[PDB]
Amino acid sequence: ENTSLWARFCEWITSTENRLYIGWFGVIMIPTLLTAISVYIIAFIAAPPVDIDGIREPVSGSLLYGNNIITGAVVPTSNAIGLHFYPIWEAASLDEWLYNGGPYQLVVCHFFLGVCCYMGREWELSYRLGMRPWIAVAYSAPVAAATAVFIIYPIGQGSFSDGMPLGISGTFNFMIVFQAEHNILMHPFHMFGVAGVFGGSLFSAMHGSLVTSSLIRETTENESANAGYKFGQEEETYNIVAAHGYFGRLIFQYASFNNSRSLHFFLAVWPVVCIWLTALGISTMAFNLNGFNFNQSVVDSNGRVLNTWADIINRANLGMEVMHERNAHNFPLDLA
Amino acid sequence: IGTYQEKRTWFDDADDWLRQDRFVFVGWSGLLLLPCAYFAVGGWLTGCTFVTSWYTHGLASSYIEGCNFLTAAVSTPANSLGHSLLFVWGPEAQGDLTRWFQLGGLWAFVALHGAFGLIGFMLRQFEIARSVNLRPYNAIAFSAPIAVFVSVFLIYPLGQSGWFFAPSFGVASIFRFILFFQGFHNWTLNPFHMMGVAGVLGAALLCAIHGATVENTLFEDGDGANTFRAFNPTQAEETYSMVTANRFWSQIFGVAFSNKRWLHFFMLFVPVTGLWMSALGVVGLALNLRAYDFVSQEIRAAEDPEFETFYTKNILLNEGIRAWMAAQDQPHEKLTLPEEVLPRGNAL
Amino acid sequence: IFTVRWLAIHAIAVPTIFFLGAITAMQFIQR
Amino acid sequence: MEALVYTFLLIGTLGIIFFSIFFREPPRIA
Amino acid sequence: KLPEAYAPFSPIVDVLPIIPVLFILLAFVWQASVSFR
Amino acid sequence: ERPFSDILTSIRYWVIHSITVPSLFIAGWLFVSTGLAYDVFGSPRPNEYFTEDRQDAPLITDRFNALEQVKKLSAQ
Amino acid sequence: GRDQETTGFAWWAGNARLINLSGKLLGAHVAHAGLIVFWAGAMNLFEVSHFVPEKPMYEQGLILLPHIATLGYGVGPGGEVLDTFPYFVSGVLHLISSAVLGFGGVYHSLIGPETLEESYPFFGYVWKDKNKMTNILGYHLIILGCGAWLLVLKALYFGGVYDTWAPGGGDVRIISNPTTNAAIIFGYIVKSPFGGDGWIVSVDNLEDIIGGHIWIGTLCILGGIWHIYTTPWPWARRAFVWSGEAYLSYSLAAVSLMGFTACCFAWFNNTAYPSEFYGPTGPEASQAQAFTFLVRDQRLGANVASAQGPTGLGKYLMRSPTGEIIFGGETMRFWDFRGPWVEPLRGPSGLDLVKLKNDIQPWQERRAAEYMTHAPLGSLNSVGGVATEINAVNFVSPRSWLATSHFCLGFFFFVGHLWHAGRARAAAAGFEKGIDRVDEPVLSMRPLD
Amino acid sequence: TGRIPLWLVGTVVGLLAIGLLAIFFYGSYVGLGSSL
Amino acid sequence: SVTPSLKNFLLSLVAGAVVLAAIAGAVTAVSNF
Ligand code: CLA
Ligand code: CLA
Ligand SMILES: CCCCCCCCCCCCCCCC(=O)OC[C@H](COP(=O)(O)OC[C@@H](O)CO)OC(=O)CCCCCCCCCCCCCCC
Ligand SMILES: CC1=C(/C=C/C(C)=C/C=C/C(C)=C/C=C/C=C(C)/C=C/C=C(C)/C=C/C2=C(C)CCCC2(C)C)C(C)(C)CCC1
Ligand SMILES: CC1=C(/C=C/C(C)=C/C=C/C(C)=C/C=C/C=C(C)/C=C/C=C(C)/C=C/C2=C(C)CCCC2(C)C)C(C)(C)CCC1
Ligand SMILES: CC1=C(/C=C/C(C)=C/C=C/C(C)=C/C=C/C=C(C)/C=C/C=C(C)/C=C/C2=C(C)CCCC2(C)C)C(C)(C)CCC1
Ligand SMILES: CC1=C(/C=C/C(C)=C/C=C/C(C)=C/C=C/C=C(C)/C=C/C=C(C)/C=C/C2=C(C)CCCC2(C)C)C(C)(C)CCC1
Ligand SMILES: [Cl-]
Ligand SMILES: [Cl-]
Ligand SMILES: [Fe+2]
Ligand code: NA
Repeated sequence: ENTSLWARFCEWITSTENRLYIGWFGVIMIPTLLTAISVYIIAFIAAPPVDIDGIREPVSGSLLYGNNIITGAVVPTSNAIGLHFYPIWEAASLDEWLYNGGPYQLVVCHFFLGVCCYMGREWELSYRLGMRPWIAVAYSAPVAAATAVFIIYPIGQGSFSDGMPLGISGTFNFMIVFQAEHNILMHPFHMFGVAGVFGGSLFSAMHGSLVTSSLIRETTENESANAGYKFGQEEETYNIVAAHGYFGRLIFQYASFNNSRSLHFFLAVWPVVCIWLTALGISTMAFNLNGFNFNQSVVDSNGRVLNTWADIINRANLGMEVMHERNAHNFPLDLA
Repeated sequence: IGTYQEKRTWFDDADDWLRQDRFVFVGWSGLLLLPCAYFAVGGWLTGCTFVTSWYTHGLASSYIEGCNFLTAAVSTPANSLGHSLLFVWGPEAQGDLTRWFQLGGLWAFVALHGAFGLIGFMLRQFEIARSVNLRPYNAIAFSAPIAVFVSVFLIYPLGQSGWFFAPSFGVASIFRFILFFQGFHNWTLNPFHMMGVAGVLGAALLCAIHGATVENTLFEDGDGANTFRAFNPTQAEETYSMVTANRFWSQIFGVAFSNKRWLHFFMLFVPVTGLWMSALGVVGLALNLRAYDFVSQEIRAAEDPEFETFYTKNILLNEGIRAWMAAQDQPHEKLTLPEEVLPRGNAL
Repeated sequence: IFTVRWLAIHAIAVPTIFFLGAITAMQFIQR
Repeated sequence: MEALVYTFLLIGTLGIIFFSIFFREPPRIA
Repeated sequence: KLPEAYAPFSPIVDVLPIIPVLFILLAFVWQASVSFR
Repeated sequence: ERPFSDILTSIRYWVIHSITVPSLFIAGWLFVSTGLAYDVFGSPRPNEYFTEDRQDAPLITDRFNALEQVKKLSAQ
Repeated sequence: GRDQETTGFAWWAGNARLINLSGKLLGAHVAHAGLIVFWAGAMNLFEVSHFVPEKPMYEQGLILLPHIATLGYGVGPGGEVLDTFPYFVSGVLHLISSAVLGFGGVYHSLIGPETLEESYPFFGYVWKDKNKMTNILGYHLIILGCGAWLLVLKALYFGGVYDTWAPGGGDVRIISNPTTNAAIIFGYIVKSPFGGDGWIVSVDNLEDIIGGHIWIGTLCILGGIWHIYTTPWPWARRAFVWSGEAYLSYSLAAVSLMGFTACCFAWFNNTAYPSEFYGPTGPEASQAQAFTFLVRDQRLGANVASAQGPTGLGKYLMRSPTGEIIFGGETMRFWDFRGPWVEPLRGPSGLDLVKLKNDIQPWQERRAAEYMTHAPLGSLNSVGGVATEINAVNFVSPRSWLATSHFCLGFFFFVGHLWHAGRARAAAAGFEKGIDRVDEPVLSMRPLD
Repeated sequence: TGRIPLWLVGTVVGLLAIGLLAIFFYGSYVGLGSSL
Repeated sequence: SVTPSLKNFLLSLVAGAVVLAAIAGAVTAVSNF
C-alpha cells in the first residue's frame, strides 16, 4: 500500500486486527481514561484531606488516611473554587492542589471526555464491522446519567462541591442530600427510572428464563447443557414457538412479541428510555425543579391540616436538611 | 397412569376442564390464584379509594379524603395491635366490617391474600410449564420476587414490634418505608443491599445491552427498511450474527459471550441473585442486625475531633432523620420532643 | 355467552366503572 | 495495615481482570 | 389582560394553546383511520 | 370466542352497554354523593376528624377492646 | 398517502417516506413552521389574557412576555409595564401568519406537486447535488443574517432595548456605539466555559451583544453568498456523508449544542435575560439573601467586617481565593455574580467595606429582598421554596422552566445526532438493513480479534 | 359487524379517557386535596 | 364455645368450608356441563 508513514499509522489505528479496537475516538479515549485511572488510583490510595465545603474543615477520603474501601472516596472540589477551572498549574503547589480537591476535577474532566469517546468508539467499531450503529444510542443513557451526576448537577448548583463524590459512602451522602433538597423520590422521573431498573430486572429474568427453558435438547445429562451450543452453530438452538406459547398462556393470549426482533427492541428500549428519563430528572432538579410537593395538601372542614404519607416524607426530609452540612450555612435558606 | 389409566374419576373431569386452553388459563393453580389475587388487588383499590388511616397512623390515605394516586395508601394497622392477624371475626374487630376497615384490618387482608396469590402464581407457572413440557426456569426466577415480598412484608414486620412497621401498600408510604430504613437501619451501608443494587443494575445493563446488540447485529433477511418484517416465527436460522456480536464486544470491552445458553442463563441469574441477597439483608434488619457503623472510625473520630469522612456525615444524616421523623412516624411512642433536643446544624 | 372470558372481563370492568364514577364524584367535593 | 490489605485486594481484582481480558480462552467457532 | 373589546373572547384564547398537541393526536387518528396502512 | 374487534364494532354490544355503563357510573356517583361511602367504609367526613374533646389525631393504644376504643374515638 | 409495502417504512416512521418526495417534504416543513408560529401567537395571547401588570412578570409564570419586553415594547424604568397592547399585537400577528403558513403547508402537502424536480427546477434538490444543497443553505443563511440585522436595527434606530445595567433600576436604552472590535467580540467564543469565564454566557454589556449580532449578521450574509456561489472542496466531499439524513444529523447536533447553550444562558445570564422580567438567577438569589442579612445585622449595630462565623471564616464577608472581598457563607460559590443592584458597592478589590456601610440605597435593599423571597426554587406542581415547604406559595421561576425544558430538548436532540447520524453512515455504506449473511465482514478477519 | 369502525370506537374511548384524566387533574387543583 | 373468639373461629372454619365446597361444586358442575 502507500509507503507514507501517515497512511500506515491510519491503517494501524483503524485496524480491526487489534486485540482491543483503537479508533479515532480511541486516540482520545485512551489518554484521557488512562489519566483519570492513574489520578483516581493514586488519590484513592494516598491523598490528603480535602476541604470540600470550603469551611476549612478537610474531609479524609484516602486509604492511607484511615479509610476502608466503603468509606474511601475522592472528595469533590472545594466549595470555594465553585465552578472555576482548577488545573494543577493553577495551584501554587501540589499541596494546595490536593487540599482544595483538584484531583476530583481532573478525574471528572478526563473521565467525561473518556466516556464520550467510548461511545464514539462503540459507533466506530460498529461501522468498521458492518453492523447497525445503535449500540452507542443505548450506551448514551449511562453517559447521560454520569454527566448529570458529575457535570450537570454541579453546574446547576454552581459548584463542583455538589458533584457526586467518587466513592461509595460519598455516593450515599450525595443521594441523601439530594433527597433532602429536592424530594427526588416524589419526582416522576426517578419514578420512571425505578420502573426502568425494575423492568430491566424483570424482563432480563423473564427473557433469560424463557430462552433457557426453550433450549432444545442437544446435550444429554452427565454434563452441562452449554456444550450443546457451538459458537458457529449459526442456528437457533431454542424452540421460540414453545416459549411464545408459554408466555402467552401465562398471562393472556395474543401477548405479542412473537417476533424475536420486536422482543429484543423492547428489551433495548425499556431500560434505556427510563434511564434517559431519570437522568433528565436529575438535570432538571439540578436546575431546582424538584418533585411533587403535596405537603399539607389535605385540610379538614375548619382548616386543620390532615397529615399524609407525604407529610412523613417531609419530616424525614427536614431531618436530612438540618444536618447535611452542619457548619456551611450562615443563613436560613439554602438556595445553593 | 403408568401401567394403565384405570377408570376415569371425577378428578379426571376436573383436570380436563381446568386444563383447557381458553383465553385465561385457570388450571388447578387458578383456584388459589384468581380469588386471592383478585381480592388483594380489589382490597388495595377499595382502601386507596374509601378506607382511611386516621385511627391507625392518624393520616388521611384515601381518595375520598383528598389524596391522589401518589399519596393514597392502604396503611398498616396500629402498633398496639402487634402482630395480630386482624381477622374480620377476630377479637379486635369482632365482626364490625366498618370498624375492621377503621382498625386497619384491610392491610392484613391484602397482605395475606397477596402472599397466597404469589404462591398461586408460581404454581401457575409450574403448571403451565409442565403442560407445554419446558424446564420451569421462570418459576425459579419468580422465586426471587417471592423472597423479597416474604422478607419485607412478612419477616421484617414479625421481627419488629408489629405490623405497624411494615410497608403500607402505597407509593408515598413505600417512600416513607425507604427513608425510615435509611434513617434507622442505615440500609445503604449494608453489603446485602449493595449486592442487591449491583444485581438489579447489572440486570438492567444486561437487558439493554442484549437488546441493543441483537437489534444491531441482525441479518438482513429482507429488503424493507423496517427490519421487523424480515422475521418468521418458525424459521430455524438465527436472526442475528453471534460471531459479529462476539467480535464487536471482544474488541470494545475486552470480553464477550460466545454461548447463547450461557448468555441467557446469566441474564436470568444476575437479578435473582441480587434480589436474594437483598432479602437476606432484610432478614438481618428484621432482627435489627444492621451494618450501622464501622466501630474503628467511630472510635477514631471520638478520640480525634478533626477526623471526618463521608461515613460520619451519613451517620449525622441518619441521626437527623431519626430525630425529626420519630415524633410523627411512630405516634404510639408519644414523643413530645422539645425543639431544643432535636439535632440541627447552623442557621437551618 | 357467559363464558370464562366474559367473567374475567366483567370482574374487572363493573367495579372499575363504579369506582371511576365514585372518584369523579369525589372530584367535586368542597371541604 | 488495613490499607495494605485493601490495596492487595484491589490489585488482585485488577490482575484477574487483566488476565481474563488478555489471556482468555479463544472462542472456538463450532 | 386583553383589551376591553376582546374581553368576551377570553375563553377562546384560554382554549387556543392546546391545539398544537391536538395536531399530533390528529395524526395518530388519521393513521388509525387507514388501519395504520 | 369471538374476536374483540368483532364485538367492539358490533352495534348490538354498544346498544346493550350504553344503558349499563352509564348506569354503573351513575351508581358510583350516587354512592359517593349520598354519603353511603362514609357510612360503610368509615372514613370521617371533613367536619368529623376532630371531636369536642379530641383536638388531635386519635390513637388506638389497645389490643383487645379496640372495637370500643375505635368506636368512641370515631365520630358519633 | 403511502403504505409500507411500496415504501419499506412502517407507519411509526411514515415521515421517512418523504425523504425523496421534495414537494410533500416542503409541505411538511411548512406545516411544522406554521405550528411553531401558531404556538407563538396562541401562547402570547394566553399570557396577555392571564396577565396583571401590577405583579412582576416572573410571578405569573410568563415566558414569552419577558421575551417581548426585553425588546422594549411597553416597559418603563425599572421594568414597569406601561402598555400591554404591543404584546397583544405580537400575539395576533404571529397567529394570523401561522394561519397563512398552515394553509400553505396543507396545500404543499396534499395538492401541490409531490416531487418538484420536473415542474419547478429551481426547487428540485436531490440530497446529493452538493451545489444545490449549498445554494439552499446560502438562501436560508442570508435570511438568518437579515434577522440578526433586524435585531441590530431594533436596538439602534427603533427605540433600543431594555438595558438592565442602566443607572437606577434599568430602562429602555438606545444602544449607540456597539462593540465592533474583533478582539472583544471573538474573545467570548474562545473564552473558557468554566466559572468566572462562562464562555459566551458571560456577555454583560448591551454594546457587546449588539456588536456580536452585527458581526454574526454580516458574516451570515457573506457566508450565504459564498455557499451560494461555491461547491464544497474536494476534501469536504470525502469528509462528510452526502444524504438527507446526514444533513438532518448535522443540524440535530448543532441545535442540541444550541439548546444546551440556551439552557445555560437562561440560568446564568441576566443581561439578555433581565431579572426584572425573568426573576433572579440562582447566584442572584443567593447573593441577595446574603446582602439582605448583611444589611439587617448591620442596621442592628454590629460590624459585619469583623464578624466571625462558626467556622472562623467570616459570617458576612470573606476573601475569594484570588483575594477579592465577597459575601460569606455558601454564597461564596457565587462570588463571580454581577448584578445591577450590587455593582455600585464594588470597589477595585471587590465589595467595599465603606460602601457597604453607608452607600447602600433603599431600592437596592428592596430588590435584594424581593429576589431573596423569589429564589428559583420550586416543585413540579408549582409550589415555591425548597423541597421542605408548607405548600402555600404558587411560584416556579421562569428561568427554571426555560433551563429544564431546553436542557431536556438539547439532550434528546443530541441523541438525535447519534441516531440519525449513525443511520446515515450505515445507509451510505450499506449496512442499514443488516449483515449480508453471505459475506459477513467478520468471517473475513483473522481470529482472536 | 363492519358497522361502527374500530378506529372510531378507539378515538371515542380515548377522548373519554383523556377527559376523565383532565377531570382528575382539575379535581387535584380544586376542592379536597387542593391545599386550600 | 366458652370464649367468644372460639365461637368466631369455629364459624370462620364453617364459612371457609362453605366457600371451598362452593368452589369444588362449581368446578364439578362446569366440568360435567
Ligand atoms: C407536524 C407533524 C407532521 C407533519 C407536518 C406531517 C406531514 C406529512 N406526513 Mg406525517 N406523521 C406524523 C407527523 C407529521 N406528518 C406523525 C407524528 C406520524 C406518526 C403517526 C406520522 C406518520 C405518517 C405516515 C405513515 C405517513 C405520513 C405522511 C405525511 C405526508 C402526507 C400527508 C398526507 O397527505 O396525508 C393525508 C391527508 C389527510 C388525511 C387530510 C387530513 C389532515 C389534514 C392535513 C387536516 C389538517 C387540519 C388543519 C387544522 C387544517 C388547517 C387548514 C388551514 C387552511 C387553516 C405529509 C407531508 C404520509 C407520507 O409518507 O407521504 C407520502 C404517510 O404515509 N405521516
Ligand atoms: C450554520 C451555517 C453554515 C453551515 C451549515 C456551513 C457549512 C459548510 N461550510 Mg460554511 N460558512 C458559514 C456558515 C456555514 N457553513 C459562514 C457564516 C461563513 C462566513 C465566515 C462560512 C464560510 C465558509 C468557507 C470559507 C468555507 C465553508 C465551507 C463549508 C462546508 C465545509 C464544512 C467544514 O469545513 O467542516 C467543519 C469546519 C471545521 C472543522 C473548521 C472549524 C472552524 C471554526 C471557526 C472553529 C471555531 C472554534 C471556536 C473555538 C468556537 C468553538 C465553539 C463551538 C463548540 C460552538 C460546509 C458544508 C467550506 C467549503 O466547502 O466551501 C464551500 C469552506 O471553504 N464555509
Ligand atoms: C477498554 C475498556 C477495558 C475495560 C473493560 C474491563 C473488562 C472486564 C472483564 C472482566 C470479566 C471477568 C470475568 C471473566 C470471565 C469471562 O468473562 O469469561 C468470558 C465470558 C464468555 O465466555 P463464554 O461465552 O465462552 O461462556 C460459556 C462458558 O460457560 C463455557 O462455554 O464472558 C462472560 O462470562 C460475560 C462477560 C463478563 C461481564 C462483565 C464482568 C463484570 C465484572 C466487573 C468487575 C469489576 C471490578 C472492579 C475493580 C475492583
Ligand atoms: C376489600 C374487601 C372485599 C373485596 C372487594 C373487591 C375485590 C373490590 C374490587 C375492587 C376493584 C376491582 C376496583 C377497581 C378500581 C379501578 C379503578 C379505580 C380504575 C383506575 C384507572 C385509572 C385511574 C385510569 C388511568 C389512565 C387514564 C385516565 C388516562 C390513560 C392512561 C390510564 C388508563 C392509565 C371483600 C368482598 C372480600 C369483603 C371484605 C373487604
Ligand atoms: C400536513 C398533515 C399534518 C399537519 C397539519 C398542520 C399542522 C397544518 C397547520 C395548521 C395550522 C397551524 C393552522 C392555523 C390556524 C389558525 C387560524 C385559522 C387563526 C385564526 C384567528 C382567528 C379566527 C382570530 C382570533 C382572535 C384575534 C386575532 C384577536 C384575539 C381574540 C381571537 C384569538 C379570537 C398532520 C399532523 C395532521 C398529519 C397529516 C398531514
Ligand atoms: C452574536 C453575539 C456574540 C458573538 C458571537 C460569535 C462570534 C459567534 C460565532 C461563533 C462561531 C465561530 C462558531 C463556530 C463553530 C464551529 C464549529 C462548532 C465546528 C465544528 C466542527 C465540526 C462539526 C467538524 C467535525 C469533523 C472533524 C473535526 C473531523 C472529520 C470529520 C468532520 C469534518 C465532520 C457575543 C459573544 C458578543 C454575545 C452576544 C451575541
Ligand atoms: C385558531 C382558532 C381556530 C382553531 C383552528 C384549529 C387549527 C383547530 C384544530 C383542530 C384539531 C387539529 C383538532 C384535532 C384533535 C385530535 C383529536 C381529538 C385526537 C384524539 C385521539 C385520541 C383521543 C386517541 C387516539 C389513538 C392513539 C393515540 C393511538 C392509536 C389508536 C387511537 C387512534 C385510538 C378556531 C377554529 C377555533 C377559530 C378561532 C381561532
Ligand atoms: Cl454532606
Ligand atoms: Cl449560607
Ligand atoms: Fe435472546
Ligand atoms: Na446544616
